[PDB]
Amino acid sequence: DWEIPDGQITVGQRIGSGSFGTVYKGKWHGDVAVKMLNVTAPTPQQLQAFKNEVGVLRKTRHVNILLFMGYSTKPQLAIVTQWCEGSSLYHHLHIIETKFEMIKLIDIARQTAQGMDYLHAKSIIHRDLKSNNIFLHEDLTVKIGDFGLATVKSRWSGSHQFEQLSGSILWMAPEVIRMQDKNPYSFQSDVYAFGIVLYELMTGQLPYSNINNRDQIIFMVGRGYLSPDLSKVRSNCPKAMKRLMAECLKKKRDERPLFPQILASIELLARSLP
Amino acid sequence: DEQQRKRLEAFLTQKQKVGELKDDDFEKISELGAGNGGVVFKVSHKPSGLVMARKLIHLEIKPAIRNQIIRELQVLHECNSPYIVGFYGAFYSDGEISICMEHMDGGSLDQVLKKAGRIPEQILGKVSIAVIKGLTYLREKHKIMHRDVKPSNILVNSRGEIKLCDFGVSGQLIDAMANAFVGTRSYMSPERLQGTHYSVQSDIWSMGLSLVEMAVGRYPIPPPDAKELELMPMAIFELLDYIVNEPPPKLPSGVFSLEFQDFVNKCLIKNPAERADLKQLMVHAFIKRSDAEEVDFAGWLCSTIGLNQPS
Ligand SMILES: Nc1ncnc2c1ncn2[C@@H]1O[C@H](COP(=O)(O)OP(=O)(O)NP(=O)(O)O)[C@@H](O)[C@H]1O
Ligand SMILES: Nc1ncnc2c1ncn2[C@@H]1O[C@H](COP(=O)(O)OP(=O)(O)NP(=O)(O)O)[C@@H](O)[C@H]1O
Ligand SMILES: Cn1cnc2c(F)c(Nc3ccc(Br)cc3F)c(C(=O)NOCCO)cc21
Ligand SMILES: [Mg+2]
Ligand SMILES: [Mg+2]
Repeated sequence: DWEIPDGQITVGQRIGSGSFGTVYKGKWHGDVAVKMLNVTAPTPQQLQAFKNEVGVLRKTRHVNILLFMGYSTKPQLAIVTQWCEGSSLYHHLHIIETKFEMIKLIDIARQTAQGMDYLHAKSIIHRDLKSNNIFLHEDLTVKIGDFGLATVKSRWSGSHQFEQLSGSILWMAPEVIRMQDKNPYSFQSDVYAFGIVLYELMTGQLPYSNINNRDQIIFMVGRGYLSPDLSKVRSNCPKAMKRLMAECLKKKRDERPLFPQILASIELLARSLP
Repeated sequence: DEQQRKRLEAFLTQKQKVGELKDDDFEKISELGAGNGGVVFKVSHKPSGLVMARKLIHLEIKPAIRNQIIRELQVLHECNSPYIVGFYGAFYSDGEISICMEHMDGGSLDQVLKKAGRIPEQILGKVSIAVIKGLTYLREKHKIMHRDVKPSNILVNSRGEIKLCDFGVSGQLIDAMANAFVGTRSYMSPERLQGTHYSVQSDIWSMGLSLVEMAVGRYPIPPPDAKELELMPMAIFELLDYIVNEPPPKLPSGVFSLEFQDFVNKCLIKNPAERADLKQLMVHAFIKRSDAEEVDFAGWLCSTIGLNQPS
């Protein structure tokens, strides 16, 4: 029973909202992040699946994984996770425009696969891997947040969890987009998102830079008509790397590699470089 | 006409009384609504006593882009029409863009539709007039196009006005918006879902889809069942696929005039070129007729909301 009474958490400044919550900077034996979930009144059938998932998320511990600290159902349902200093990868690439050396770019990619490889090893599907959910603790180590939590991301009817699909669309694999092929979320759907993140690191751009229509992306990526333009990969990027990015982005999920092989590829080209 | 020229000139009057727009000059009264991109408040501008609406968009974009957005939004000081929501000023502070616009005390027709269940064709007739006039003012006088017609962006007040707002005037904000989370339903015409905006025609599709949705009280994709109609959860990707690969929706058999049923059918033609343009709709039977009718729109609205009759 990993719950938390109301009076324990000192909720503070509202930080922002995402695809399934709003985050506040809280206090709880130190700074935490309090994300007030969107599904306000949950089902006793939903609530027991959410508790069950918290159990799996509490037993996760990795240097590249934001610690999950538990939850609280008191005023409203909420999630308490480690607070991170400094900016997300999204901010660094797309807002601050931080000028990392290409050697550090590859290292950001290495630690991220490193962390994903652990979640998959503990049979956890992220469902929301994007640079917004990757922080850089002390401008050094990579830390992946907002993993798992399928049960509170896809609101229920009473005993039926059906992903109505939410999240930012740029990292969604096509089969995820379509939401038809049974359970759409899978290891390879994360690998696909990971690929989009590579595209971020190698180009300093978000994908589909010339498309400015949300539903146009959803339809074309989901229909296999739209694909990130790999031309945009900057000139000083390893060939061995660009080929790795393209393996993760395969339109058919079964052709995508798994993270054991992926992490392998990055370390190989990490060594043999300077 | 005369009452419009009075009202338009009266706005510019109250607009000069507002100077620089600083965040400390506003006191928050009530919330008006929220979407998946912004939140809007009814607020009072202390220096000038006016009451405006203040939309707050929170974007995480680089400051270079954000400053061009604010700069581009200032074209809104040129939109002066009785069919375009009034604009008081845009600025940036506390990590959010603010657009300050005139307060429309009736709300958007999306709210009004929920309070009304359905909207009577006689009303929708007058609504179509305003939307057509509004897209027109945007296409001629400014050569910009709405790109987001839907019931949420048609605003209405107790003086019987019907104004468009939230139209794509800022090129950089269009780009910035395209990293949004997925919505639940689209008003995007089928060409835009495969290609790009085909001038004013693709605004017109959305107008038609909005007319159907409001005429029947229900998102019309997929079209109602056989017995849900006599009673007078789809995936977002499938809706987009339905809009491209399926026949467009249409009004019910006998409930609406034939002139109205044809009007929306001319709006929902899947080919943007075979579809009707502004000059075509402007002289359609249903518009010719709905213009002649002396419908009391202001009172129908106040009734529908539960406010007492005005004037
Ligand atoms: N644990 C955390 N510590 C510090 N800041 C955080 C934390 N989690 C999220 N944030 C920040 O809080 C804001 C909202 O986060 P969030 O609700 O996760 O939105 P999102 O990550 O962009 N999309 P998603 O995570 O899929 O819902 C953003 O500015 C994040 O960078
Ligand atoms: N100037 C205004 N006066 C009165 N009500 C307004 C005004 N502007 C917006 N609103 C209302 O408040 C809400 C503002 O939401 P808005 O940011 O336009 O999102 P939306 O159009 O409802 N849906 P979306 O486009 O998906 O974000 C809407 O429901 C409107 O009905
Ligand atoms: C994509 N794009 C390009 N130019 C834009 C613009 F000028 C907008 N505003 C806007 C316009 C006219 C008025 Br009269 C009042 C407004 F407030 C909006 C907007 O508000 N979209 O709503 C999203 C949910 O917040 C979006 C734009
Ligand atoms: Mg996050
Ligand atoms: Mg709107």
